[PDB]
Amino acid sequence: PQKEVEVVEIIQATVIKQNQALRLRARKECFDREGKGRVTGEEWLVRSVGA
Amino acid sequence: EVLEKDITPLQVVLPNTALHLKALLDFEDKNGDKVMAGDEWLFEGPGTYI
Repeated sequence: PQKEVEVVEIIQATVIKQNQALRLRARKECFDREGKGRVTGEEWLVRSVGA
Repeated sequence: EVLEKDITPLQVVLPNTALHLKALLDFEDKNGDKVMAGDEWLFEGPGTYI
């Protein structure tokens, strides 16, 4: 724990079972796991199983 | 020397927001091109203004 950094929140990885997917909404212009540029508010879907 | 405005945190801007920076009095910026007495420009996204 440093003085120049702050823990905004603890984020528990969301479990994605098979035949399920997560709807992710980007809060800012950015990239994603695969490498697709996501603009603010553009909801996309991730189908990777696991956590 | 009187403390006009007391101790305060800095002004940080969110990635998807901007600041309406309006010059109150005539002055020259660090790059030094020109500024009117009442020009308005937009401080951009993620960063921190002085």
